[PDB]
Amino acid sequence: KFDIDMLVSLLRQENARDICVIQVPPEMRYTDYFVIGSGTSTRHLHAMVHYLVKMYKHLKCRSDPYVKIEGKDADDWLCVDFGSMVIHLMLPETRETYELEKLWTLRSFDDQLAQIAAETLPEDF
Amino acid sequence: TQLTSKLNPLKDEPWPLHPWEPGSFRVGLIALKLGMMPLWTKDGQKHAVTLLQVQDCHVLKYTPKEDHNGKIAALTVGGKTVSRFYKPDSRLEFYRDLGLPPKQIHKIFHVTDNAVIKPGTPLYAAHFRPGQYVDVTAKTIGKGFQMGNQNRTVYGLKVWRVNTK
Amino acid sequence: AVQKMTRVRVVDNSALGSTPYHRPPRCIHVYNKSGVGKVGDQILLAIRGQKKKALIVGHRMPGSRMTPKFDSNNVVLIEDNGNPVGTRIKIPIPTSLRRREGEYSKVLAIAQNFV
Amino acid sequence: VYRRLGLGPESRIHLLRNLLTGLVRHERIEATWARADEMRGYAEKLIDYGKLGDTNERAMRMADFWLTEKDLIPKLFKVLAPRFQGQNGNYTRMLQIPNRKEQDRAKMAVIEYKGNYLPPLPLPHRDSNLTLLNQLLLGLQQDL
RNA sequence: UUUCUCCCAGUACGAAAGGACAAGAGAAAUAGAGCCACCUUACAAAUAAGCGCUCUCAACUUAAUUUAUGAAUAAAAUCUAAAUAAAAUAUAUACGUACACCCUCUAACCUAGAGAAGGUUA
Repeated sequence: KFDIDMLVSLLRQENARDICVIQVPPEMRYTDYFVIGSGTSTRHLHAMVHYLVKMYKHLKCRSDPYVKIEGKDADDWLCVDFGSMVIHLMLPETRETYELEKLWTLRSFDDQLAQIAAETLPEDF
Repeated sequence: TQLTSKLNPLKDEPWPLHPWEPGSFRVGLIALKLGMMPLWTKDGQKHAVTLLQVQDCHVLKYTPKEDHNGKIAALTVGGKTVSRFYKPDSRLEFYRDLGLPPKQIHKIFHVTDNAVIKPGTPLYAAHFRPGQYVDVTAKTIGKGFQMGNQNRTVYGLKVWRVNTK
Repeated sequence: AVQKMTRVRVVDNSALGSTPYHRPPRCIHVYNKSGVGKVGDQILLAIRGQKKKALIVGHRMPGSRMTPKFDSNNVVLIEDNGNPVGTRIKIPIPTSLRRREGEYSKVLAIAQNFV
Repeated sequence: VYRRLGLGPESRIHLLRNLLTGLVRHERIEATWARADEMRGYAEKLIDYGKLGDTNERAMRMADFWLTEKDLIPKLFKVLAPRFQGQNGNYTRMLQIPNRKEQDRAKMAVIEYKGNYLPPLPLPHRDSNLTLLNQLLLGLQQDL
């Protein structure tokens, strides 16, 4: 079957520079595992994204349906939603800017959360 | 007494039974619309379902294929027995011969020769089974001058459960 | 919810959304076959005199049973490339967006708060 | 489920209020058939309030509002309510009267309070069992 | 009823680039016909509505066209205002649905209705 260990090994085979995997406790109603991946260039991002999906389809998953690929249009962020894991693939420099790992590793202590600001919306008169 | 007399069709000289073959058409039933309620599946989904009760469904008159329509024969079935006090003698006379109390509605069902059933045979909700899709046709609610009261048919309705009692 | 006009609260850290402005951020178009925009439906929001696509994450319209009704309309900005304009989302975001048809993984990844 | 009478819904209540008060005082009132049927339901429900008891605050408020003349309030709790303690319903009797010859030919009916001291109305009587048809049915009953 | 996505399948095909079909599934959209378990607005009545929910179609018969056989016309010719055999759109009614009953009517009641009619009646 297609599981966490197989995909990361496949990611290593295609030479993923940086992979982040965050488990989710049962209380939080989201995917059990959240995965973030780095890739040198958009061409590498396209290649690795295709490889995982092709392996996923080949590696059983018959009960599960085919998985659509999200973000292929973007050259810096591609994300594929599998049954038990979600892999978010981006460039190395793009990785630090978004800091997805901080969001999940620090559930409420992520620095970027504070960066959000508020506004006021008065009427003309 | 009349209902009990007609309870046993197989013990009242039943007409010959024929085997099934492709292209056979079974008779339909007349039921009363009790109401609607939600129904749940093992998948956790909630499905609104409508309740239909079959009341005093009996075969009344058989029409031969040639004498009714060259394409296929038809069978008349009526349910929902009604009072005899405020009806013309002609209607009572026909039902007296059949040995059954008068029914509210007479409807005609196209049935193949192999599926023909002797008149007076009691029909029960068990004819249909859960998992079978069925077609229900009924007169729409009348709204008065503004309408309605027109026969319409709904197709492709699945059966979820049947209450035998 | 968010529709033609329907001044919405921009729940994002995007520069245009984050910066205060005298006119509220309204919507100009709903990216659906129907004209009604609900949670998970792309919209053409307006911010700081600019037109930016936004993703609806909450609405005040009565919803189906077993779901929480939001008291405010919340949206998330999305770039043309499909990546979210903002890097974080402050308001709790329903997790049903994952199962909703479309590309929602990027926004969910950016949404730390899930209800 | 409600007839439209008077110049407004409040007028209907006032018209119903006046009709109810008049019935209590006299116990037999003649009016249009449509109006009589409308007021029949209220009259029966009021007797239930009377049966509830005088000390009931809601009944006192209801009795005071519906009955403009306050001398009737003792009567309801001491005449009307005691009389029908045994009965569980059907306190009011409504019957059809020939239409009014007032050039409008409105449908006329008489509504009366049962158990009253007024002269008995000419109620219809069913056929006697001595009739030929009834005797034949009696023979069938005896045989069975 | 119509659209879109998926599947088929990165397959068939193609040197590569690129990239299908048909069949199946899921989403919606609108039109039509309905419905009130829920939600919402009302009647601050037991009801009516959507902003709520469900269901929705088959082609006997062909035309442009493309072949086969075959004389006139000595052919290993010719689709034929030659005799002839086929294949091949949309139309539509072969195919359905619905209707079929033959009439008691003091009165009462009705989701039936302008009146009348219609339905109900232990």
